[PDB]
Amino acid sequence: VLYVGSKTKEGVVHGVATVAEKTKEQVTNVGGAVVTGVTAVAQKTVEGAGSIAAATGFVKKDQ
Amino acid sequence: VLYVGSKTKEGVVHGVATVAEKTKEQVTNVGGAVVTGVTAVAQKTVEGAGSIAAATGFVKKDQ
Amino acid sequence: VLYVGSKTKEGVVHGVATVAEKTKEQVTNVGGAVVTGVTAVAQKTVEGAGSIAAATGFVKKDQ
Amino acid sequence: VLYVGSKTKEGVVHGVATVAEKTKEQVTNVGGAVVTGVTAVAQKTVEGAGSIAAATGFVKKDQ
Amino acid sequence: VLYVGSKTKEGVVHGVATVAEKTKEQVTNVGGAVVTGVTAVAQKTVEGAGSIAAATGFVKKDQ
Amino acid sequence: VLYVGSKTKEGVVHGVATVAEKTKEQVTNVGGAVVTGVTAVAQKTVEGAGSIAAATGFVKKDQ
Amino acid sequence: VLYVGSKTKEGVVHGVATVAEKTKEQVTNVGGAVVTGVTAVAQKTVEGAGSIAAATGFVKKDQ
Amino acid sequence: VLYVGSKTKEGVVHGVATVAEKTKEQVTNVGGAVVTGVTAVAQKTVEGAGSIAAATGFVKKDQ
Amino acid sequence: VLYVGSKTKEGVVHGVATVAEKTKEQVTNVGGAVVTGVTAVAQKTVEGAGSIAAATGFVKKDQ
Amino acid sequence: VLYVGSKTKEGVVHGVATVAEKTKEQVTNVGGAVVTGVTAVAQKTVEGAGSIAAATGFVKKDQ
Amino acid sequence: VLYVGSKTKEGVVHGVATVAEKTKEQVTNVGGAVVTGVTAVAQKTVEGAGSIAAATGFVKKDQ
Amino acid sequence: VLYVGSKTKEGVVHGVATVAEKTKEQVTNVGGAVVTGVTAVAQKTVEGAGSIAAATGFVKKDQ
Repeated sequence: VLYVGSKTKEGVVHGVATVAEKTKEQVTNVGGAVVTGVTAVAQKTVEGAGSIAAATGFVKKDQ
Repeated sequence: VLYVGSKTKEGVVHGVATVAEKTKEQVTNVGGAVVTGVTAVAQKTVEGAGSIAAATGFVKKDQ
Repeated sequence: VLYVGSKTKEGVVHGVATVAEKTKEQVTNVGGAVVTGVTAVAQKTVEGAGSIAAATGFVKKDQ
Repeated sequence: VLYVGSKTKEGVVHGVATVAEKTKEQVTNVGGAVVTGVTAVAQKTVEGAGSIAAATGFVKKDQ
Repeated sequence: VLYVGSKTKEGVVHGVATVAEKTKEQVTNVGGAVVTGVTAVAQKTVEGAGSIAAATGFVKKDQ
Repeated sequence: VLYVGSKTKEGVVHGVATVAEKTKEQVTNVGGAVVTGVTAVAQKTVEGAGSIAAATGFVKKDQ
Repeated sequence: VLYVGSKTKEGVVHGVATVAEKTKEQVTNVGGAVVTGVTAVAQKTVEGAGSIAAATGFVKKDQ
Repeated sequence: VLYVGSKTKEGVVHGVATVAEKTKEQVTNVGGAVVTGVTAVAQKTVEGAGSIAAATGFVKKDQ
Repeated sequence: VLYVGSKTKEGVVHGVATVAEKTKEQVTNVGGAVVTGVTAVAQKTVEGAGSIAAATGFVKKDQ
Repeated sequence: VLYVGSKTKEGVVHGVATVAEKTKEQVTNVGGAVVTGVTAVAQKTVEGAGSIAAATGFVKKDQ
Repeated sequence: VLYVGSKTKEGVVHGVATVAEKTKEQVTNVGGAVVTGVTAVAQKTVEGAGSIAAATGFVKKDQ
Repeated sequence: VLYVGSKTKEGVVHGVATVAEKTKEQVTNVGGAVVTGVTAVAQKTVEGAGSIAAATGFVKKDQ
């Protein structure tokens, strides 16, 4: 009768409606990174890092 | 009868309606990183970092 | 009667409706990386990193 | 009566409807990597990294 | 009565409907790698890495 | 009455309907690798890496 | 160049989002007529009568 | 160049999102007529009568 | 160049998303007529009457 | 160049997504007539009457 | 160059996705007539009457 | 160059996806007539009446 995990609900998306009417959508980049329009996204992570809609232009490194 | 996790609900999105009417949407970048329009996004993270809509132009490093 | 995992529901997406009417969608990049429009995406990760809609333009490395 | 895994439901997508009416969709890149439009994607990972909609333009390495 | 795996359901996609009406879809790249339109994709991975819709333009290596 | 694997269901896709009406679909690349349109794909992997819809343009190696 | 009907837009509903969270909805009548909850309703009528959400309990007639 | 019907748009519904979460919905009538919950309804009528969500309990007639 | 019907769009429904999560829906009537939940309904009528969601309990007639 | 019917679009439904999760749906009537849940219904009628979701309990007639 | 029927599109349904998850659906009537769940229905009628989802319990007649 | 029927498209259904997961569906009537679940139905009628999903319990007649 310990009930450590008796009911959990974590990282959950439910019941989403979405309408997008777009007469002209233009995404043109140079040298860069564009993220457009994610919907109903739901992750869980135990012991780690999570970047859902991430966008980097440059990543460098030295000694 | 300890009930450590008797009911949890954490990091949850539910019941979302969204309408977007866009006659012209133009996203044109150079050298950079644009994040546009995330919806109904729900993560959980145990022992880590989470940047949902992140955008960097430059990341460098030295000794 | 320990009930360690009596009921879990984690990293779940359910019940999503999506309508997209797009008369012209143009994604033309040079040198870069564009992520467009993910929907109803749900992962779980134990001991690791998860970037769902990630986009990088440059990744470098030195000593 | 330990019930370690009595009921789990993790990394699950269910009940998704999607309509996309696109009169013209043009994705033309040079040198780069474009990810367009994933839907109803659901992974699980034990001890590893998962990038669902990832896109890189350049990956380098040195000593 | 240990019940280690009494009921699990993990990495599952069920009940997806998708309609795509596309009068003209053109994907022409040079030097690069484009991923378009995956649907109802569901993997599981024990002790490994899984990138479902991944796209790289360049992968290099040095000493 | 140990029940280590009493019921598992992992990496499963079931109940998918998909309609695609495409008046003109043109995928012409040079030097690169395009993945278009996978549907109802479900793998499992014990002790290994799985990239379902992967696409690389260049893979190199040095000492 | 008369332009009798150059542009009309009449009886039009567009761009509506609605969320209803109802823990208990009970409609029990005797002898009568209940109309509950219409949304995004738009008619036009030339030479006639239109009652959109109408409800009558009794209608009689004599000589 | 008379342009009697150059552009008309009449009796039109477009771009509607609706979410309804109802834990218990009970409609039990005797002798009567209940209309519940119409959505995105759009008619046109030339020379006639239109009652979209109508509900009558009794209709009688005499000489 | 008369253009009597140059462009008409009348009685049209387009772009509707709807999510209904109902844990218990009970409709039990005696002697009567219940209409529940129509969606995305669009008629046109030239020279006649149109009742889309109509419900009558009794209809009588005499001399 | 009269153009009586140059472009008409009338009585049309297009682009509808619908998700219904119903744990228990019970419709039990006596003596009556229940209409439940029509979706994406679109008729046209020239010189006549159209009742799309109609429901009557009693219809009588005399001299 | 009269163009009486140059382009018509009337009574048309196109692009519909529908998901219905129903754990228990019970329709038990006595003496009556129940219509449940029509989808993507589109008729045209010239000189006549059309009742798509109609339901009557009693129809009588006298002199 | 009269073009009476230059292009017509009337009474047409195209591009429909439908998923129905039903753990228990029970339709048991006495004395009556139940219509359940028609999909993608499209008729045309010139000079006549069309009732697509019709259901009557009793039809009588007198002098």
